[PDB]
Amino acid sequence: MQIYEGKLTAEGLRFGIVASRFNHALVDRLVEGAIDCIVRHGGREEDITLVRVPGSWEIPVAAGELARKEDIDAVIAIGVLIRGATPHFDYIASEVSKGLANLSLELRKPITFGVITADTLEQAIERAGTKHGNKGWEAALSAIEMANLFKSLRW
Amino acid sequence: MQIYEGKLTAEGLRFGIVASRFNHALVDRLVEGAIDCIVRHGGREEDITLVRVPGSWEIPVAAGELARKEDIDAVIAIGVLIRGATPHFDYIASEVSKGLANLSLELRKPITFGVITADTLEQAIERAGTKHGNKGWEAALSAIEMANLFKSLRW
Amino acid sequence: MQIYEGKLTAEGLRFGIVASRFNHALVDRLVEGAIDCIVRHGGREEDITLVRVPGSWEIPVAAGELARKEDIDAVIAIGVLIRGATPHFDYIASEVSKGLANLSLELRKPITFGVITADTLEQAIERAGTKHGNKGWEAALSAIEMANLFKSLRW
Amino acid sequence: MQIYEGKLTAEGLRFGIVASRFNHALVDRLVEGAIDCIVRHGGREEDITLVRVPGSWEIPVAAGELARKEDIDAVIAIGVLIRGATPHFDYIASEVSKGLANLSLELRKPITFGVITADTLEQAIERAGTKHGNKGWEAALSAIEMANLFKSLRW
Amino acid sequence: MQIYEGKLTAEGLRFGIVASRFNHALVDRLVEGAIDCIVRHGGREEDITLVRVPGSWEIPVAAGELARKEDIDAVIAIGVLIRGATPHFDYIASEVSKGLANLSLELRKPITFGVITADTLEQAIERAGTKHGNKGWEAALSAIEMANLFKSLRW
Amino acid sequence: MQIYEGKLTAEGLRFGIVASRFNHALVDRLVEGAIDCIVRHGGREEDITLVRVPGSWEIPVAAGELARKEDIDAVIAIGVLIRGATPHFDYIASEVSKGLANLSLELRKPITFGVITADTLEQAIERAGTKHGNKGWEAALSAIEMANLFKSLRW
Amino acid sequence: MQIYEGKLTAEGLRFGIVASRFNHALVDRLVEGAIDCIVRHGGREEDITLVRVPGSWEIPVAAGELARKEDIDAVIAIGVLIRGATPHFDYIASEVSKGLANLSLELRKPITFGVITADTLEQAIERAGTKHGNKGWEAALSAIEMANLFKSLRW
Repeated sequence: MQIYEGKLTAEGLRFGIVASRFNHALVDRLVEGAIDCIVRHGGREEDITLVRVPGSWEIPVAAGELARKEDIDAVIAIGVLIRGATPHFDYIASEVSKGLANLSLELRKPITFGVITADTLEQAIERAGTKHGNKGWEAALSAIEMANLFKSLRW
Repeated sequence: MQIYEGKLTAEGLRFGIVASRFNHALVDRLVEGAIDCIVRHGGREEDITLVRVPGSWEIPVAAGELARKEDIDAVIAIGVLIRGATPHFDYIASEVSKGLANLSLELRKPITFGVITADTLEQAIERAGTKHGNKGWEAALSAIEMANLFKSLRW
Repeated sequence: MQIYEGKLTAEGLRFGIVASRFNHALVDRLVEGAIDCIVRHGGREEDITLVRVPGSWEIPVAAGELARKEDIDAVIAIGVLIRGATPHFDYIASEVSKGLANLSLELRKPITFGVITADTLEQAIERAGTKHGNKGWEAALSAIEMANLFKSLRW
Repeated sequence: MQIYEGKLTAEGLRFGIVASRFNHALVDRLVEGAIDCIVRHGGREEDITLVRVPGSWEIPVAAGELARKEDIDAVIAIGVLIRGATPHFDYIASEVSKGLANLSLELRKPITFGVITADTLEQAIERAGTKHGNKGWEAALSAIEMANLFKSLRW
Repeated sequence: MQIYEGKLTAEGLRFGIVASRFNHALVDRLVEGAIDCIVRHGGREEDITLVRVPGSWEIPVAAGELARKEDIDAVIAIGVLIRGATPHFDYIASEVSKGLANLSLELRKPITFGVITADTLEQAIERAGTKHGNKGWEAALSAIEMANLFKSLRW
Repeated sequence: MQIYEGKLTAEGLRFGIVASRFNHALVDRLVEGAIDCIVRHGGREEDITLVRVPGSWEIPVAAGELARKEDIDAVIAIGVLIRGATPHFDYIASEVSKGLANLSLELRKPITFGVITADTLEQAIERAGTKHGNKGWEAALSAIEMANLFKSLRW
Repeated sequence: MQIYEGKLTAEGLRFGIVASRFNHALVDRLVEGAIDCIVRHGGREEDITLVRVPGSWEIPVAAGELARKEDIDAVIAIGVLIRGATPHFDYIASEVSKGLANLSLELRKPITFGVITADTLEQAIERAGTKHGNKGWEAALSAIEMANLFKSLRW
C-alpha cells in the first residue's frame, strides 16, 4: 500500500497567515498560537507573512492574494465570529467557510480554517487559548502537516 | 515577519457604492454613513460612484458591473433585509451573501458587506445609525482598509 | 531575560512508554497516539521502549525502572481509570498520580501523565482518540517538549 | 521498538502474601483466590509465604518486611475495607494505599493491591469470589506478570 | 506454605502508648482499654510506657520518640477526633494518619492506630467503651499480635 | 522579641519563573503580572529567568531544576488549572501543590504558588488580572518578601 | 512612545494619612495596613504624618490642610462607612468621594481613596485586613506609585 502522510517538521516551509481585526482581543491569541506552533516546529519567523484584514468577511479575498504567491506553502485563515442578536452571523460564517473552501480547491493549495464560530463569548474564550485549546495553534499545525503532504504527493 | 496591513486614509481611493431601494428609510442612513466615512477619512466625494438598485437581490449583478471598472478600488454593497412572514428572507440573504462573496474572489477586488439581515424592524433601526452603530459606516471603513491593503500587496 | 523553552523536534530523543493493560481497548488507542506523535515529530520508532504492565497501579514501579535507564530521555505513563461502583478508583488514581509525581522529582527526569481518570466510559472514549483528542498524543508531545527543555537547562 | 512484557507462567517465582484478619469471612476467599492463581499458573505452593496481620492498617509495615527478603519476587497485599458510620474508612484506605505504593517505589519491587475498598457489604461480597470476580485472584495474576516483567528488564 | 502469624500472648513484650489529652473524657476510656488488654494478655503493667500529648496533632512526633527506643516492641497511638463546624477535622485526621503510617514504615516497627475519627460525639461515645467496643482495646490487641509477628519474622 | 520580616525591595534579587503553556491566554497575564511586580519593586528584568513548560504537571520537575541553581533566590511557579468534565483536575492540582511544597522544604528555598485552581473559566479570568487581582503579581510579591526574609535569617 | 510610570519604592517620600475615628475597630486595621505598606516599601515611619478626624465627613477638610503642606508628597484618606437604616450613608459617601476628588485636581496632588463603603458589617470586615485584603494597604500602595509618577512628570 502506498501511504502518503505529512510529518510535523516546519523546516523550510513558508506560511501565510490572514487574521481578521474584529474580536482582536481573542484573534490576537489565535495568531500568537499559530506563530508559536510554526516556530517551535522548526519554522523561521521570517518565513511567516501576516496579513491583517478588517473582518472575517474580508479573509477569503485576502487569502486569495496570499495563496496565489509562489513562495507561500500554506495559508492559515484566522478569525472569531460570535453569534449576536441578528441572523448576520449565519451569513458571514457560511460565506467565509465556502470562500476559503473553494480557493483551496481552485489553487490546489492548503488553506486551513482557524475561524472560531461560537454561539457565545464564553465558548470563544474557551477555544482561543484556554480550556478547549487554541484553534490558531491547531490550524497552524494542520497547515504544517498539509504543506509537507503536498510536498510528498508532487514528488 | 512580513506584516501587511491597510491604513485608514482614503486619499486618492475611488469607491463604488451599490445601495438597494427597498427599506430606503433605513438604507438612506447607511449610504449617508458610508459617504461620511469616506469623506472624513480624506476621500473626495467626486471619487464616489453611487448605484441604486431596486432591491437586495439586484445588488450582486450591479456590484459586478462596478467591480469590473478599472477605476474602482473597492465596492461597498448596502441594503436592509428584514425577516417577514414567509421563508423569502432566508433565500434572499443566502443569495446576496453568496453572490457578493463569489464576485470578490473572482474579480480579486474588495466588496464589503454592508447588508443588514435583521429578524425585526427594531434590530434594523439599531444598526442603521442608532444604538448599534451604522453598518454603512463600518462597511465603508472596511473598504478603505481593504483598498489600501490591496495597494500594498500588489507593490 | 533568560528564556528556556523546549522545541517540538524529537530527533535524537529516546523515549520510554509504560502502558497498562486494563481497559486495553482504549489504552491501545493512547499508545498508538503516543508513538504517532513521537514518529511524526522526527523520533525514530527504534528509539522508543514500550513496557506493558497489568494495571494503572503497576505503572509507577515500572516507570521507575525505565526512568533509571541512562539512555531514556523522558517517560510517558499511559492508562485508563474509569470510576466504578466502589471507592477503589479514588485510591488508584490518587496513588498513581502521587507515585509518578514523586519519581519525576526524585530522578530529576520528565515523566508525563497520560492517564485518563474518567467518571464514565463515554468520557474515556472521548479522550482516547475521539472528540476530546488523544491524551496519549498530548502526553508524548509534553515529553518531547520537556526532554528538549531539560537538554537546554543542563547545557 | 523494544517491547518488555511479563508472561503469565509462575514457574520458579516466589511470592509473599500479606493478608489482614479483619473481615476474614471475605479475606479468606481472596487468599484462596491468590493461592489458586499462583498454583494453577505453575507456581509451587511451597514457594508461597503467607503473613497474617490483624488489620488493613498493619499490611504495609508487614509487606515491608516481606519485600525486603531477597528470595521474594513479588508481594500480594490483601484485605477488605468496608465503609462504616464514621470517616475511619477514608483514613485507613488512604494510608494503606499510600504505604504500599511508596514501598513498591522505595524497594523497586512489585507489591500488588488486592485490597477491596467497598462502600457496602454487598459490594465486598461481589468482589471476593462472586459476580465481580476475586480481586485476590487478580492481584496474584498482576504479581505473576510483574515479577516476570522485572526479570526481563534486569536482564 | 510458610505461614507467619502473631499469637496473642503479651508475655515479655514492652509497649509504648501515646495518648492525646484533648477529648480526655473519652481518651481516658481508650487508654484504660489498651492497658487492660495488655495486662489480661499476660503483659506486665511495669512494661508499659504511657506518654501524654496535648492533642492528636502531637501524637506522631511523640510516637516517633517512643518508637526509636530499642526497648519498645510496639507503639499504640490513641486519640479522639470529633468533626466540628470547620474543615479543621479533615486536616488533623489526614496528617495524624499519614504521620503514624510513615513512621511505622520508616522505623520498621508496629504503630497501631487507636484514633477515633468520629462525625459526631454519639459515634465517639459508641467506640470508646460502649456499644461498638473500645478501639483502645482493639489497638492494643493489634499491637500484641504485630509485636509477636515481628518477633517470628526476624528469627 | 526578635522579629524577622522581609522588606519588599527586589534590588539585587534573582528570580526564576516556571510558567505552564496550557491555558496560555490567561497564564500570559500572570507572567506579565509577575515580571511587572519584580521590575517595579526594583528588580532587574535581566535577573529574571523564565522557563516555559507544557502544562501544570510539568511545573515541579522544572521548578526543581531552577531551585537547584545557586544564583536563583526564589522560584515563582505559575499556571492555570480549570475544572473540566472528568476528575483529572483534582489529581493535577493535588500533585502540583504537593510537588512544589515538598521541593521548597527539601531545597530550603522559597517556591511560591501562583497556580490558579478554578472551578470555572469565569473564576480563572477574575484572578488573572481582572476583578480579583493577578495571582502572578501576588506570587512574585510573596517571592520578593520570602527571598529577603531568607537573606535576613541566614545572616 | 514616552511612557511615564511610578515605581513602588517609597524611599525619600513623605506621606500624610487622614483617618476617621468612627468604626475605629476597622479603621485601626486600615491605618496599620497603610503604615506597613509605606515602611516595607522603604519609607521611613518618621516621614509619615497621621491626622485623626472624628468621622468620614471630616476627612476632606483635614486632607485639604495636609495636602497644602509643601513637604507632603501624597495623602492617603482612610475610613469606613457602613450602610445603616437611613439614607445618611448615601450622602456621606457621595460628599467624601466628591470632596477628596476635587481637592486632588485643585491642589494637583495625589489623594488616595482608602474609604470602605460597605452595605454590611461583614463586607467591611472582609476589606479591612481579612479575605478581600486591606484597602489601607492598597491606598498606600497607590499613593507610593502616584507620588513617584508625579516626581517623574515634573522632571
